[PDB]
Amino acid sequence: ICLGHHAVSNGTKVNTLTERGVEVVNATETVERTNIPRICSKGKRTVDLGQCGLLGTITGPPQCDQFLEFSADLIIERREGSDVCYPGKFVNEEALRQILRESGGIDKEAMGFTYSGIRTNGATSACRRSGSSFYAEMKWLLSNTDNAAFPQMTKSYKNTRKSPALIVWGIHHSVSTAEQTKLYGSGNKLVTVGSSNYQQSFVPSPGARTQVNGLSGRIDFHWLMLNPNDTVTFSFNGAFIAPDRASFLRGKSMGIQSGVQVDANCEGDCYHSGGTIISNLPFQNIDSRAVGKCPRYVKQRSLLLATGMKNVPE
Amino acid sequence: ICLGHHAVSNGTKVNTLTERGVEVVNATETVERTNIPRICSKGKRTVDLGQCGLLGTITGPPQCDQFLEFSADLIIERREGSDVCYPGKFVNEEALRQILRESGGIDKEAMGFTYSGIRTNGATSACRRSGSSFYAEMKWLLSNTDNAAFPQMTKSYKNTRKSPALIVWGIHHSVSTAEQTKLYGSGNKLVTVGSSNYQQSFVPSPGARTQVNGLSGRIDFHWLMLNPNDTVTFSFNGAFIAPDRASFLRGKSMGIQSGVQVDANCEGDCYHSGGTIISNLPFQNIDSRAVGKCPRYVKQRSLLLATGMKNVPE
Amino acid sequence: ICLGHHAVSNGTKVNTLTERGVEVVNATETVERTNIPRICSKGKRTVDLGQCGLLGTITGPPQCDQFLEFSADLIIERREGSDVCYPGKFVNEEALRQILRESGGIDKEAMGFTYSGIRTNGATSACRRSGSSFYAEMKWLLSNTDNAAFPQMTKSYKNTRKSPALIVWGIHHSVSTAEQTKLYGSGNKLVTVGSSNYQQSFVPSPGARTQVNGLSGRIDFHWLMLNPNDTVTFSFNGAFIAPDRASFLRGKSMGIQSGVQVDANCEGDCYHSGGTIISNLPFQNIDSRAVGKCPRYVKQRSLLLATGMKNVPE
Amino acid sequence: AGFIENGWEGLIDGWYGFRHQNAQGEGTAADYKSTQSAIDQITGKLNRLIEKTNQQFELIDNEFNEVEKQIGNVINWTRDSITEVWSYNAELLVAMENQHTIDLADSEMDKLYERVKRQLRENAEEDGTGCFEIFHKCDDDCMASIRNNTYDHSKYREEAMQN
Amino acid sequence: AGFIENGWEGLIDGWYGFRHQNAQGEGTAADYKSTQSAIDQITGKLNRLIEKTNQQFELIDNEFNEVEKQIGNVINWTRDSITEVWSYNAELLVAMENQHTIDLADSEMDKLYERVKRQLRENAEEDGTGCFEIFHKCDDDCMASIRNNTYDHSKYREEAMQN
Amino acid sequence: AGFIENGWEGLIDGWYGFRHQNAQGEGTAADYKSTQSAIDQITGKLNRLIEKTNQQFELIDNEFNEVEKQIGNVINWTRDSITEVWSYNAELLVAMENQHTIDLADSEMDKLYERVKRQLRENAEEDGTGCFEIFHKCDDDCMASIRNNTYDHSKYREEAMQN
Repeated sequence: ICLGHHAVSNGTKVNTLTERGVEVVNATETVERTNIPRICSKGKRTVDLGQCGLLGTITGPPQCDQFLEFSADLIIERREGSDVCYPGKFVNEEALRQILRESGGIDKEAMGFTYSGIRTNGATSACRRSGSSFYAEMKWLLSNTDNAAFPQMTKSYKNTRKSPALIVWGIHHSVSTAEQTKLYGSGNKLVTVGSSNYQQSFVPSPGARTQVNGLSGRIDFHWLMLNPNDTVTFSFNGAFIAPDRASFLRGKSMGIQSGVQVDANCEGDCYHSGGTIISNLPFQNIDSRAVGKCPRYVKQRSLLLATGMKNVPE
Repeated sequence: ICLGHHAVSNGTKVNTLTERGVEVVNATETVERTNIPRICSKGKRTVDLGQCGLLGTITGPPQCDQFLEFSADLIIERREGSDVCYPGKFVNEEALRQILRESGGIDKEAMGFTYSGIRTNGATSACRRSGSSFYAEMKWLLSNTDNAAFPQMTKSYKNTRKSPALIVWGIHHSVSTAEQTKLYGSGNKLVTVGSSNYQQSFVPSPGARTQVNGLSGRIDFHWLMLNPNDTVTFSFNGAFIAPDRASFLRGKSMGIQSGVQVDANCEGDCYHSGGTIISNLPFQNIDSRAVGKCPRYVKQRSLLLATGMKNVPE
Repeated sequence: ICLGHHAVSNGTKVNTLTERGVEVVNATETVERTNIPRICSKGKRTVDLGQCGLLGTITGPPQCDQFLEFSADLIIERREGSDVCYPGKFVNEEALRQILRESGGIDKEAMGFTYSGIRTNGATSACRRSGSSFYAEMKWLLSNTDNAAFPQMTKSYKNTRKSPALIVWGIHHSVSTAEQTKLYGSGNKLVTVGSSNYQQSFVPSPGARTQVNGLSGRIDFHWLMLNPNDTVTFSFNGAFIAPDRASFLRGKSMGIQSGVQVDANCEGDCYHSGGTIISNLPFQNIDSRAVGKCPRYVKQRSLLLATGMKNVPE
Repeated sequence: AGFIENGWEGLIDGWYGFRHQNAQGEGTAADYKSTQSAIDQITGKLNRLIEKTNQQFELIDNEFNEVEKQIGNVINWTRDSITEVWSYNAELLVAMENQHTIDLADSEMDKLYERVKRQLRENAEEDGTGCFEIFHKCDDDCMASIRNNTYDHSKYREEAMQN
Repeated sequence: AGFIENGWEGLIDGWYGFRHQNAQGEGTAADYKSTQSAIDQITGKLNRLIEKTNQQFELIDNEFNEVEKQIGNVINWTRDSITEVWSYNAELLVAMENQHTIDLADSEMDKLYERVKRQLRENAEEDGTGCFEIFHKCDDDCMASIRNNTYDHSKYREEAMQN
Repeated sequence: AGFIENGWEGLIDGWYGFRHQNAQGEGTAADYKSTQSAIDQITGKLNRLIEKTNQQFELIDNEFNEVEKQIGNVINWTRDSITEVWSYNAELLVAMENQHTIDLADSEMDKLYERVKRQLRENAEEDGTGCFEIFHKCDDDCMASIRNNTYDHSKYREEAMQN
């Protein structure tokens, strides 16, 4: 009586510690390559920002009017999104983006700033709604008449909630010094912002920038995080985009940047710009910048793990 | 004659490349979890800053009067520590903190500035010693009388030592534009610091801030590292907190942030906010931010290394 | 008939999973230590910057007159290199260095800036050629006569090419405010720079400094990357070092910092400050900061891999 | 897989088995214990390697608006380093697991061979190519007794010893 | 640990040993050489893995004053990546070391088995369950001669050969 | 490398071999198959480990003009972490490869030993120290027949069986 083992005609070559190309009976794949070209959002509160920029949800341009108090577990940024309607820019924009991605949504609350002696309905034709408007959560502070003298004002706000508040203000930069003297009066303009962890101090820089939205003026957007029972103070006299409503983080979520469609029938926890990686393999060779609960990215295209014995044919 | 191997009744389950839960005879632990809730400083020069902040040791508030020229191999920061007595803030504070943590102590040296035609004894009720005082290493230059005029002064200091010098000055921000004229006279008002690598240029930003330490004025603390044989120049005419003594790094040390007591009988080289990790294992699951010569942090709570044969009992 | 294995009198001790010092027949080295004290540049377009700084190639000091439009696959920075001739420094200098190292060379193109009503021939004795000159790619903008008003000007440049352009301008800081008034006029001077993803608004700093190159004034360079069909806009009225030619990245290369000679007979892809690491071993213990296609740095000096059986001699 | 010169492509019942050629006929029956042993071991490796990670990583870059060039180069540098580390770990992991898998299967084969050898003490002799020459006509029921480990190593001793 | 169906819980003297049942009585004596061999190997693994790292890492974060949000997210990203790397390396390390420990000890057991098997050439026969049936009454002094590797493989040959 | 008490320093022809002492004289001839097997395996390990990396890393620091102290400390921290990771992987890699190399060579030695043992069925007997006592005067041509695996296991059976 003799005894032996089985074999197949067409084996699978694998790599071992000794040789390279050992033909075994059967083998499986350990590096994932199949990608679903859709954002699998089954069972997740998803907000597709679309043309609305993530930062705009705090300031409130027209395209973000429906995202002022959103709530989601998965935030998707689109390439056509815009943070601003009037040409401007955020200072420390990427940090604020990373804060808002895992924020689980935002909740606005009136800061309660009352004004007296100036014109508060400053707007522009770029932030168009019914007619010409401005940021929904901001208030462009101008002088009372066509030139006049912008009185010195001081506005204080105390965070009376158990979570840190997101405060965003703006410093206006006119096309020229003449337009600054027109909007807020002549003389040196100065805005000061103070709290427990924050201080400084802005002076407007009038001048003609590159034409954006047919406008050569800019608006610098700044932000800080107030702690509970902490107080912020503003001392200004012109060129001030005052905040009207503060933001509060709802809970926890995840932020991704994609360009594919949203699918509510497939489920996954690994996302990238190309879609969703649905796999149980320990490695993947699709996107090195995949976020979520992903397999570890490797540069090998295939790493066959042997699941059978050594194939010795004939 | 027969022959076999030993076995125990109560083995220890471990994990292998093949199975998960193989019961062997004996096994040890490779991931450390036992923590000593004390800062083991046996054989190390240790400075417990306490209520004194690490940055204050350069400016010298009252609570840091006993840390102006300290020397240590291990620096401990406490949660009740304060860098300022008069409400202010440091620019690039964390970088200066990381510089002072490994500095091995600081050595002050007089910069020699002498003044003519102004007041030099500016003091506040916040920096109290015997009565109202100020920062020990700083000079609050005022006007000679209650409004007066502050002349343009220029003060230069040359580093004449083989090690880089730590220079720290301050820009004062009054509660309003008027108190600024009470302290330094009407009008502007310009400070200018310069070296071979550095040059800037400050205009006071007066305004109302959030009340910190019962005062609404702020003091910005700036710093630079002079190289040997280089000179720093201060051309100012008001709102200048002049430096009186420069700092020099003594040697090398380590900085930790803890909240537990200091113990001089136990010895360790791995520290965290909860205590000292004294272990010989290659891994630990206590604190991912542990500093010093620590075992590598892992997320697994226990990883049992097999130290015995396969337990095949009966 | 008996049978056995071979042995040698002088074996080689190695380390295993069990013992430490197992004497085997033969063993090889896996950690590279031999270093070639030369920069092996055989088959590579190499540009030895020498006394010319890498950033200067964009501004064009005298020492960089032969590196204004260089092209290379390997860029070598020398310790005697200088980015400036007039005292000053680049802001975000390291990022621009890392951009220019892998740039594969630079290609200048006239930005086409015409002027009227001021001088554009500001020169210094520090940037000396035949007589006193200035940066080759820059133009020091002065006021038409001593004192007098520098007119407000706005100069825009559109990137009409398929690759991003490197725009570099400069802010001048005089030895005093009187010197600034003489070169450009009285009043608050200010420069504004804006594009589609940039806006910064610089301000000069007329103070008092010690003399680098015998000069107490500074000229600091700033830079941004214009996108295709994107436009940049400048608004200035004094203390402006205008750009005359923009830079375009040629292709791809590598940048190293070394102090050894260049050799065109040896070939290698791993470089460090001491020379070239030519080896096929998977590890090396020469320089932890080696760049290129290098073996993985380890702290062990030697790790002998066993290539023979266990040596049991007599 | 050594002195066993080749495998049995016709053996489609299991990983290991016997093929007896006596006087009554011939048989080829797969052994379930060793086959299920190697299958359970490989299944253990698969259940250990195929794993889901509970660690979540957030977005640190920005594909639509590039971040600062310096911190971006640091991010790409760290990501490339981690990529090299995980590539090395994956390569070495797969190679080692394949090696231990092959040597494991060979170890099981040798276990079965020496087990059947210990079943037949003096009633059979090794041939060299993985067969056991039997010095007595072992019928099909005797072969089945050898397969299920019930062959009496003494009620056939004298007969095969005379041969 | 294979054909040896179970271990001896009463064997508290060493890792390996013999339990002889002859005519004079019975004995259970632990073998010192193989036991000390496996103990020295495991001790080598322990001395190799239990190690102190001379590399010192400084404080890059700040628990009392949080640093910049961006560089802080980069620091947490890198620290989480390194944590995953060391977690994987520790898991795989422990697994591989346990596997090689088990297979190593089994290898020592088989070494002892085939060693005593080579001591008794034709004077004894294998039984199948890790025993050597002796065809001659081997007294306690003879058993002790087999334990310390002094059993003469020829001065008992003819007697056991007749049986 | 176990019961083989020591190696042959005079054997300079190969890794394994035979040294026969019969009546005609003595011989020491290296076996080419097993030697070439171990040599091919070690050569495979060398070709697998000795490798060139196609990943290029750029200069992230600056040796002539030091960068910002904070980002510089982050760069040094990450570089030190990666350095520790690669040092650990290199140490464990070398140790594991050496262990598997030694155990591999010993495995080949045992393969040759048991192969020659299976060649001589009942015409020779094991001695205990890695030799095969032959009960019949095997001449040099017979020894050469054993080396190239052509020894007839039956045409010398009765003669050695009588002895």
